[PDB]
Amino acid sequence: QVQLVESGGGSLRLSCAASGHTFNYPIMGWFRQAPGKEREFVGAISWSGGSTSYADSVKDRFTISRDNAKNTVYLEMNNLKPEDTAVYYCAAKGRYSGGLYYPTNYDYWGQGTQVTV
Amino acid sequence: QVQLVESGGGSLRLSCAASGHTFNYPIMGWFRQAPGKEREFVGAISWSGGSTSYADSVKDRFTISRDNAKNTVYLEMNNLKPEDTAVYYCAAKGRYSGGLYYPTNYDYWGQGTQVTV
Amino acid sequence: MSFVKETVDKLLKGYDIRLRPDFGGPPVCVGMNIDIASIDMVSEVNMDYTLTMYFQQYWRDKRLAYSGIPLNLTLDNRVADQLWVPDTYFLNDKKSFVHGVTVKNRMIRLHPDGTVLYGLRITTTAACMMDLRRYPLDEQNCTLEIESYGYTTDDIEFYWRGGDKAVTGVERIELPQFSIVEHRLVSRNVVFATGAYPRLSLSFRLKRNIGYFILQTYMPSILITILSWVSFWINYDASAARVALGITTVLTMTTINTHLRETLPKIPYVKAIDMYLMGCFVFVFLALLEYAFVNYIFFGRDVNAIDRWSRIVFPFTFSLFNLVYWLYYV
Amino acid sequence: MSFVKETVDKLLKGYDIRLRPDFGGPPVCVGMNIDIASIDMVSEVNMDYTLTMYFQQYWRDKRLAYSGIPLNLTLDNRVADQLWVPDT
Ligand SMILES: *[C@@H]1O[C@H](CO)[C@@H](O[C@@H]2O[C@H](CO)[C@@H](O[C@@H]3O[C@H](CO[C@H]4O[C@H](CO[C@H]5O[C@H](CO)[C@@H](O)[C@H](O)[C@@H]5O)[C@@H](O)[C@H](O[C@H]5O[C@H](CO)[C@@H](O)[C@H](O)[C@@H]5O)[C@@H]4O)[C@@H](O)[C@H](O[C@H]4O[C@H](CO)[C@@H](O)[C@H](O)[C@@H]4O)[C@@H]3O)[C@H](O)[C@H]2NC(C)=O)[C@H](O)[C@H]1NC(C)=O
Ligand SMILES: *[C@@H]1O[C@H](CO)[C@@H](O[C@@H]2O[C@H](CO)[C@@H](O[C@@H]3O[C@H](CO)[C@@H](O)[C@H](O)[C@@H]3O)[C@H](O)[C@H]2NC(C)=O)[C@H](O)[C@H]1NC(C)=O
Ligand SMILES: *[C@@H]1O[C@H](CO)[C@@H](O[C@@H]2O[C@H](CO)[C@@H](O)[C@H](O)[C@H]2NC(C)=O)[C@H](O)[C@H]1NC(C)=O
Ligand SMILES: CCCCCCCCCC
Ligand SMILES: CCCCCC
Ligand SMILES: CCCCCC
Repeated sequence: QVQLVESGGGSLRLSCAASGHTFNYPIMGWFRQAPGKEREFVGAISWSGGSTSYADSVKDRFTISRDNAKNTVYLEMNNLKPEDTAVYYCAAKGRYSGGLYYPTNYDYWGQGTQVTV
Repeated sequence: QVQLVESGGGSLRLSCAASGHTFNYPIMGWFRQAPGKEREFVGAISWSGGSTSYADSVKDRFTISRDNAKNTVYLEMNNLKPEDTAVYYCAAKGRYSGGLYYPTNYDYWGQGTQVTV
Repeated sequence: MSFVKETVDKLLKGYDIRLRPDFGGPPVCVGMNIDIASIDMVSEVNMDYTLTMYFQQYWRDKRLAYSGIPLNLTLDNRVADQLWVPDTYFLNDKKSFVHGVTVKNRMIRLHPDGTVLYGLRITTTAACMMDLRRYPLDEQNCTLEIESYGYTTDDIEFYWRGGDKAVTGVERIELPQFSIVEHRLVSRNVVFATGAYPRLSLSFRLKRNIGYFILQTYMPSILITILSWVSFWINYDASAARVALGITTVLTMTTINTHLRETLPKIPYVKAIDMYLMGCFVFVFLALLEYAFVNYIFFGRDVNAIDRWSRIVFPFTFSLFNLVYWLYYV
Repeated sequence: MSFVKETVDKLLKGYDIRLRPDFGGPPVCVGMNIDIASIDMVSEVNMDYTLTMYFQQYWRDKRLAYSGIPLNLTLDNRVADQLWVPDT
């Protein structure tokens, strides 16, 4: 298993720290859930740190980095809009789970932080 | 990307110097465009030297060579005839681009040097 | 059930398989979509990479159009052979196949509007020529080239379905010695004597991991050279000690170089690691020659000036060599 | 389209694959040309090299001659199954 903990929450940097069998769940994805709306896929990052994938809405605004030396994923935000107010979640995905944009494929979730702007 | 610059416009030596990602664009070809006439292939040189190809019109008269000391390709134009007057260009061609004799297959073109004699 | 059967048989009937859709009309338009599964071992010896993917071709055929039967049919193995499909092929592949177990990993789905979707599961070994001149500090560019074999641009056009989202699954790749920095999708019309053929290129940029080489190549050579410098501080009359030290450092350098080129890929031309190793070898050889000069001049034929000069010049020269090497190759 | 298919099927009729073009006549001229793609490997141990190429052959067969369709019939791989080819 893996235990994920999100922290943080206009230069905002969220941090999702993972502990446990992190190798078995390499891909890590950030989601956001505004009030009323369902979870939406914000971004995804691989194991080696390359080949990041962002959503169409926030492709250039946000940037996701990684450093396996401490098992933490950083989600930076440069310019924030008032539709971005939401609860930001972090999740882990298996190596043969499936697509990135669907929260069901992700196994272990985090409690999720809150951001308002 | 790659940038090509011509210089050196009896025996006339024309040196085309390439700067940039030369490996991704191994083959270099020479083209001539006389005023009012279409661009025409004359010769081509591969990456590792040798394997020179020439057009029928300039066979046994022009001999292309490369030393790659400073990534330079030398046309070494000899037996100059009055019909051999045109704007000479050097162009780069990828590993998988197609035939040598077609300008469309060449990615990057140099500024071009004028010879009138 | 029987209604679907007889309708599919009727769809087969009157169908010419040697003729593409709209033979005299405008060219067919085929959208490609790749879902990468993994990039297996990448060989410097063979200059190729093995890639597994789900390859999908999407096009429209008015001949295979039916009204009624709202569900989209799915031909599997037998009647699928009785439909026209594009003659797409990978230009630079060296060996490839469609997976067979348990059944042929192929799928054909026809929508009621005449649209055809053709999916395959393909493993393919593709040629990737590498510039191993800055090895192991090199950055490589591999490509997969997709092209029609017999039809020119006037008969078939290719494109990336979904634009830049056509290729997916890049993040799934977990090569051990390489990291994918970027990937690109390109569409061109390569011109042959026959005419302009379509072409698609899926390019990856790979950056090698360097800590392995820092651990097992650069550090031992530096330590051996530093050990070789100990002769200058050892007393000059300790002939057996200094000679044994120098010659054994030379032996260790040769051992390192030989076993290193044995364990590494063949790569039968010059690299950067070879220049670094040869520089270290020349340094230890020069140290032994320096002791030879000392022994001949003094004690043969208040520390001596030759060793006093060696102690300051050898580390300084080695530092300049490292500076030049790292600046040139980084 | 339908005319093209009918002409192709008419060409397919009246064709014995076992017989070369001009069986009783002089030899058939089979032009050839190659387009090299790469030489992958050159082994001194095995004394061989690997060569990838496009092999193009040109010949003539009056049995498959047609008319009334002024264009190049660029058929599919399948078409070959019915036509005689050189035993190169
Ligand atoms: C080697 O490494 C691999 C690396 O992945 C590792 O794999 C994981 O192994 C663990 C077990 O150790 C797997 O966890 C189990 O998964 C079960 C299936 O989960 C899916 O389906 C859930 C719904 O039930 C399914 O099955 C029923 C019939 O049984 C069927 O009717 C349903 O339709 C359905 O098919 C589903 O809930 C689950 O999660 C999704 O949905 C929930 C909804 O709440 C959501 O919270 C999740 O985020 C997610 O979207 C998933 O889709 C699962 O049933 C099982 O559950 C155990 O615990 C629950 C309580 O937590 C108990 O109720 C239940 O009885 C079980 O005890 C458990 O979670 C995990 O899926 C593997 N991961 C992958 C990617 O395969 C191996 O274990 C390693 N092994 C070794 C030897 O080293
Ligand atoms: C046969 O299969 C095709 C798909 O291969 C079906 O059509 C496709 O259906 C999907 C799902 O509805 C369409 O995708 C999206 O649907 C949502 C619905 O809310 C819409 O919001 C999106 O904009 C999008 O349209 C897809 O567009 C559609 N088109 C294609 C490619 O065929 C088809 O319905 C199936 N037929 C039956 C009845 O089985
Ligand atoms: C069918 O193919 C033939 C053979 O390539 C084409 O004819 C040749 O066309 C080229 C290009 O113009 C010329 O350089 C050759 O001299 C032609 N030779 C012969 C024998 O025809 C022909 O044009 C093609 N058909 C169509 C409709 O283009
Ligand atoms: C090159 C390693 C040899 C170090 C000798 C240092 C001697 C210090 C004397 C004070
Ligand atoms: C090949 C490098 C030689 C360095 C001499 C000090
Ligand atoms: C890269 C470190 C070199 C040190 C030489 C004294």
